[PDB]
Amino acid sequence: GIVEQCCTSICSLYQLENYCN
Amino acid sequence: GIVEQCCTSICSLYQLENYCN
Amino acid sequence: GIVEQCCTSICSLYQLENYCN
Amino acid sequence: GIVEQCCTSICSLYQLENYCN
Amino acid sequence: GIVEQCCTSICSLYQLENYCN
Amino acid sequence: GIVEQCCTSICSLYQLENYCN
Amino acid sequence: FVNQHLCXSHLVEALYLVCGERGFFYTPKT
Amino acid sequence: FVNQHLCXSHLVEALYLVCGERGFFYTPKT
Amino acid sequence: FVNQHLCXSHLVEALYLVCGERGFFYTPKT
Amino acid sequence: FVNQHLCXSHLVEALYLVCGERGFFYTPKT
Amino acid sequence: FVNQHLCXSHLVEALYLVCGERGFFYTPKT
Amino acid sequence: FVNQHLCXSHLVEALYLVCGERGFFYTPKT
Ligand SMILES: [Cl-]
Ligand SMILES: [Cl-]
Ligand SMILES: [Zn+2]
Ligand SMILES: [Zn+2]
Repeated sequence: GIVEQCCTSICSLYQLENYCN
Repeated sequence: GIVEQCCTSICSLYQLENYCN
Repeated sequence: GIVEQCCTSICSLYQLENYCN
Repeated sequence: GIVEQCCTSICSLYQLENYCN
Repeated sequence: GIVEQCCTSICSLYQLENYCN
Repeated sequence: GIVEQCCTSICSLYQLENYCN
Repeated sequence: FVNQHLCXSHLVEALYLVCGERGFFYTPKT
Repeated sequence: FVNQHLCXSHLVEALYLVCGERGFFYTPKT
Repeated sequence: FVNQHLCXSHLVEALYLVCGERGFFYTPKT
Repeated sequence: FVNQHLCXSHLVEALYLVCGERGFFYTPKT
Repeated sequence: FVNQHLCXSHLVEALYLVCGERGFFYTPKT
Repeated sequence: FVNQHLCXSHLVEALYLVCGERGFFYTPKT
């Protein structure tokens, strides 16, 4: 759940790269 | 009132086309 | 049109104000 | 790719729908 | 504090020009 | 300037970081 | 299609995409 | 080379900040 | 002349409004 | 002109339009 | 790096910038 | 052919996500 992870919580450049290809 | 309609409520692609020309 | 007037040359905030209501 | 199909010519909302899930 | 000024309050075109160079 | 350095070629997040504070 | 409250800037860019060629009118009476 | 289309996105955004509560009508071609 | 890059920003935005809760995968090159 | 709380991304794009040529500085001290 | 709740349109444009060439997948399960 | 202007919009957006709380100064011409 990226929404719960990055929009319902805080997201560093790294917790954001996980959702890349 | 598009604001009341699309921002204060939900707006499907159709309730959005009404505001077109 | 405004597309031709502002997408070829840069309009200003004052120029853009003509297109309001 | 979609970059070549939509950044050269304008895709429509219907054309863009093919790329969904 | 522009955040406190323009996001935590209202900002007219003028209270916004102050933050220009 | 950055306009010349990033609007002609694609800068990276690492390149863009030089321009921060 | 998206199911969420579309507001200000987002609302306008969305009208832009749907109407495309037709164009649109934006009047925030609320 | 769909420049004009990308540009329209930025115009309406700008029109939106500039007109405010007065609103506007977007009509690409006359 | 980094056009393609600027265009990708507008596509994903559009893909986002169009796909909604269905989501999507963005893959520039095949 | 717009009358609303301008925040994050919107706040920056707005400074961009007003200042235009002059440029601007963004420092979120809150 | 930014420290704030990134949502909808902003969230997508951000994934776009980080992943860049790699690309990304967006699936709002919430 | 106002490319550079459209590009500046995307840069500041990017600068905004990248700098975060550190902020930045945007100065087009040296
Ligand atoms: Cl663009
Ligand atoms: Cl927002
Ligand atoms: Zn937003
Ligand atoms: Zn753009």
